[PDB]
Amino acid sequence: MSKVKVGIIGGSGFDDPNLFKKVGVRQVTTPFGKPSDTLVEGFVGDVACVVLPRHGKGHLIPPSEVNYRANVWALKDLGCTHILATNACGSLQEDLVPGDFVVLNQFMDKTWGRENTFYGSKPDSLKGVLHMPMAEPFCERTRQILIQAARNKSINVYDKKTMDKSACIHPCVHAEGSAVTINGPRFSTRCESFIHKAMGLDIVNMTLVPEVSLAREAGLSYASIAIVTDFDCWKSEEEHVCVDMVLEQFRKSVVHVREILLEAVALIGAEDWTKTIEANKALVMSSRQD
Amino acid sequence: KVKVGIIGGSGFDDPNLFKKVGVRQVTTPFGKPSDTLVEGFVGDVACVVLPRHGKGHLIPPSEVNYRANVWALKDLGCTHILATNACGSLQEDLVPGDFVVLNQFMDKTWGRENTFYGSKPDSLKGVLHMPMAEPFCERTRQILIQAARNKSINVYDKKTMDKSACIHPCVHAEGSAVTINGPRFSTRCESFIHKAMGLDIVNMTLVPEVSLAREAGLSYASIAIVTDFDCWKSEEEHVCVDMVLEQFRKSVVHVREILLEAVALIGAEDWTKTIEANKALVMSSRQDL
Amino acid sequence: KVKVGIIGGSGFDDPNLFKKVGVRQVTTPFGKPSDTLVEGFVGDVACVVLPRHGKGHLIPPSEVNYRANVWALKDLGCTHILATNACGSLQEDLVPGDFVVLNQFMDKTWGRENTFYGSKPDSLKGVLHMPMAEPFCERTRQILIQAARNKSINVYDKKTMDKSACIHPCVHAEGSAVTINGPRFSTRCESFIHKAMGLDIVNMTLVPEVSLAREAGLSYASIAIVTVDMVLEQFRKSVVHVREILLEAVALIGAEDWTKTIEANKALVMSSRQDLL
Ligand SMILES: Nc1ncnc2[nH]cnc12
Ligand SMILES: Nc1ncnc2[nH]cnc12
Repeated sequence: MSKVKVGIIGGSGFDDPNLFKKVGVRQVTTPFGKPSDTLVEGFVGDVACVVLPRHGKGHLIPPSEVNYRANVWALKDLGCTHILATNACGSLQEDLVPGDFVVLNQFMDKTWGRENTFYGSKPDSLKGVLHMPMAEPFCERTRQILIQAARNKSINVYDKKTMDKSACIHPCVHAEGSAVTINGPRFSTRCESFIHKAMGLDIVNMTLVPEVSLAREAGLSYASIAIVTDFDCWKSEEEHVCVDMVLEQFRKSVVHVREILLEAVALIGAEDWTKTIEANKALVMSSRQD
Repeated sequence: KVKVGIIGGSGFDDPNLFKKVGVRQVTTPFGKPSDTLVEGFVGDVACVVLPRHGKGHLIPPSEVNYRANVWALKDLGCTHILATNACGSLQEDLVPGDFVVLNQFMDKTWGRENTFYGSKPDSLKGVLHMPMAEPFCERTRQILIQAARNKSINVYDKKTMDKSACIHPCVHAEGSAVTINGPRFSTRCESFIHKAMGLDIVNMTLVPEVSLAREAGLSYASIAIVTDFDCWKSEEEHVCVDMVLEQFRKSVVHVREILLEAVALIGAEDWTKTIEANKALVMSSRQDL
Repeated sequence: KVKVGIIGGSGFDDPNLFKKVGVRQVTTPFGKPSDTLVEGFVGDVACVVLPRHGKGHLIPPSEVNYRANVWALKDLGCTHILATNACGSLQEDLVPGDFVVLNQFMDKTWGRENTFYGSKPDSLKGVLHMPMAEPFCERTRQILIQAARNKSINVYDKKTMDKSACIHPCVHAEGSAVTINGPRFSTRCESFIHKAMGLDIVNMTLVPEVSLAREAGLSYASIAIVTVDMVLEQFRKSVVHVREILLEAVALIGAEDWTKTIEANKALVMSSRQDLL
């Protein structure tokens, strides 16, 4: 007890997943404030796991007002070594269809006003200046776990660099992808959606950043599964994103999301992470510029 | 019945549109509006006028209380908001003296309060995710364009008309705006990049005003006033405040004409269904419910 | 005459540019500066030094009080600010050990106090919309470039020289920076997009320092340093070159008359006051 342990952050359409029988419910505080909700601990098989809804169980907290620092820190505090996160998103690409999933490997950040670092010279932060490399922002091993889990659960995986497009059979998990994270709470204009598309981005979401950055700052291995619920608004009027559209597609996909997450947890449990964890901690220390 | 709010930007902080009924100070749950409001009538149509920046222009674009301004107009019972925004052209065919009835934007503002809803005490309870694919009221945009036609001002529609048929000064029937935070103008580097993205104009005051109007269930449309070519051309043509004001002055008369004709045209129609649909859109965007 | 302020970024957290003469710990209407300002002379030219990040580099780019730093310099009587910035390259021709006298930027910062003027209780009353088409002081840029030449450092200008003249290490005579908020570095995706926009370098501290300098009626120019043990040593060498360039630059500034330019800097601030219409 207790390394390794998997934190799971649930977004839209995934506010109150019943992933396992609750063992403990933790009301915690962090040096950066309260988490979105109480943290629920238990087991998937023999693997310690902790579940946390990003927006509160009642989804009363908008993406821009989520205390990403407290959520990640609380997970760290409870002994998590990994975080798996879900993120509802819209597709900016023809090959990414509602019902698909994307194991993101890249992002472009257009958020603001969100506390995005544990470190600084304000009293509300830890002392120091952390300049973390983010060139490939996710934990690669954990990404591959998510993909291998999809395969273990007989869900199609599409890998651009190894398969031709005819092998892109829906619904499928895309083995790579880039996300633009917008601040919200409004969805994009068509003008924004076309610009994002022209930039080469795969999907658009509101919740990926700064969660992914803070996980790394926290010395944790993080990976996102993005649930494609819509085509944003670059296609026809009938295909223009709204809350109803996002929710309806998510409820159709939740079963697969649950399956991937539970299998991913087991697979993380079947491996040693001593060196990777050590390298996570080390990357943090080497990143100190103070 | 219909009641039209008019929000006035740079070069239009004393619109003097009609002859005043009275001046009125209001309070909102989101703070004080930019100034008192002038209430009156255009013909038989109730109209309310609010300068965005205060009558002395002491409030910069990034510090304008757009929530309070928009909520104040809702609270006076406005069904529509017509806005003006001074802007720079990033394109050859949009020249100073022209107007643009915007249909799209790209948002580069930050630090502004851009929603009425949240989980903080200074906001309404709820998580509201408005669709914004086509962010204006289309009926109201078309009324602004018709108003221009009716006041014998040239209308240019790049969808039905060739570039050689562009006669200035003209109202462009569509256009997209990048809204920057201010208060500084753009670098040449920034202007070239916005231009490369395919944006038509640059301004500082469209967003979040347009988004809040939709959140408030109001029909909103903007007329952009081209006062300069930003800074993508030669040095003599690089935007500064004096250039902005000098051109805005020359264009104001046309701006006034369109707005007043627009107010009349809105009042001549029934908006019962549109208003219901406006209200329903808000309700359907509540994810917390 | 003139007085040259120097804002030292990474590598210049605690410089020894001249014999310390005066020490000034000030308080501005916009808060405290990053650290004490150090007074002195380069030859006959009055000079002031201030480390952007503070002596311990405790202060992250996004929490630097740029307003206080610039205002403090203005208050001490500075007419010029020369600034250094450590940066990453986005283009093949810009390599570690190179330098760039910037002439352009694209701003991606947010959350920073970026203007002296506004309606908030602690801003200067007024609305200021400064032109920023060419946001540096051009005479001052050319002084930096000349300073590089006077210290025998290669100068490369892609607009007037063949690629063959790009001999490293070199001062690139023009260049554009994207200024990101930090403190994290860019993802590959972000860098790809910035590069595709045509940006030359990426940094975290240029904006709003350059904007504020202009609002203050000061002449500002920036010398960027393009940046394991061989990288550290290279950066140590870069700092030595920049130190030399700035010293020569202060001398070169003091040798010229700046009456009209200073006047015109001041007139640009007044003509940008929209509230004074
Ligand atoms: N199109 C979209 N943009 C942003 N966040 C989203 N979440 C789901 N769909 C989205
Ligand atoms: N070029 C410009 N940029 C931003 N706001 C403006 N308002 C008028 N011209 C402008």
